Amino acid sequence: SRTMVSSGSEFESAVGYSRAVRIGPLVVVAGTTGSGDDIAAQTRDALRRIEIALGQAGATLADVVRTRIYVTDISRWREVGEVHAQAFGKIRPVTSMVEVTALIAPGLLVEIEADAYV
Amino acid sequence: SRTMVSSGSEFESAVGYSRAVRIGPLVVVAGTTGSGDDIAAQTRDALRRIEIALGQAGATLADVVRTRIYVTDISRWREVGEVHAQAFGKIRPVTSMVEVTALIAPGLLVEIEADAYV
Amino acid sequence: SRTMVSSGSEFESAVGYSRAVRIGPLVVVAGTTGSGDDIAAQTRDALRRIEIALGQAGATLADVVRTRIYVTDISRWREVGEVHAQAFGKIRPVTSMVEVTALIAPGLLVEIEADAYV
Repeated sequence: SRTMVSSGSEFESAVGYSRAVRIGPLVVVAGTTGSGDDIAAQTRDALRRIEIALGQAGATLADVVRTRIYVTDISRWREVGEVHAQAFGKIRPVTSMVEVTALIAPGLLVEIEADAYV
Repeated sequence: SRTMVSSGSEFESAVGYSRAVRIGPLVVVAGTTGSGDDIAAQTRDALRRIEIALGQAGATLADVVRTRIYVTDISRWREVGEVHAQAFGKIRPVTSMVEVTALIAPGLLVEIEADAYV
Repeated sequence: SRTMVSSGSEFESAVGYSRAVRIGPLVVVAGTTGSGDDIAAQTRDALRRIEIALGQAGATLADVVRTRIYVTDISRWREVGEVHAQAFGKIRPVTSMVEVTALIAPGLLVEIEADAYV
């Protein structure tokens, strides 16, 4: 039995995708970006939205087994890591962080995916 | 019990990988590129090949819970989204779309992965 | 019941993540880079570390269903493929290989993720 979470955004509309999908104990979360002027704020906001999507799929951050982080400037990995650490210091999912040339819009500095179990 | 799908390509040969693998209800699909001259045609063809690989693993597009899209020019996200939407408007897996510097060959404009359940 | 593997590195410290996590039959492995001067050596070393993390989570390379490979120069895909092939010629998980602008440090030429089942 499959459940899906939508945020009502046009982008989900134009591309045909969900914020989160749950089947069995698996919950997957879409690449998520954040509001905010700088990389730290955007990371916090991206993680807040992941939590919101998770919670609507009956999951919490404690269920997250993997995150994947795309940044436009990996030299700023520490600003991003600090926020990920404040969110996942106990939980400690696996992650990756790689630099990409661009995200969907030029002001967007970080995008985060998540996989959760349970 | 594990089943694997091969397309017989040299690349699978040189790198040692499968188009799709199924164990339990999980089916994972390799990064897939498409034939065609422009981003729309390549997206459609990449999705056709994903379907073919899925079907050989006993799965359909309706089982897909996640896609991940790499593009060489994210300013063309709409051409790609339209095709993803025509394929997944009802199903609505989660996705991500990020721009990369290059794919395996210079004429290749888009690559798509998929995860499916069931 | 969840188990996690740590390597004791500062980076896991700063970012708050695990080398590997297992729940149920799933084992996910973090993006992994390798020591060594050139792309071949770094790929071999990245795969050795994946194996080590897997083994500490009760898994082997034969359980791997997916790898994902980030390289800084995809024109060198053959050097990387040869090593992946020597590791996975029989097993044949699905993969993807894409070029990124940078990894976490400038001398790092390849990063590999893995998903395993069982």
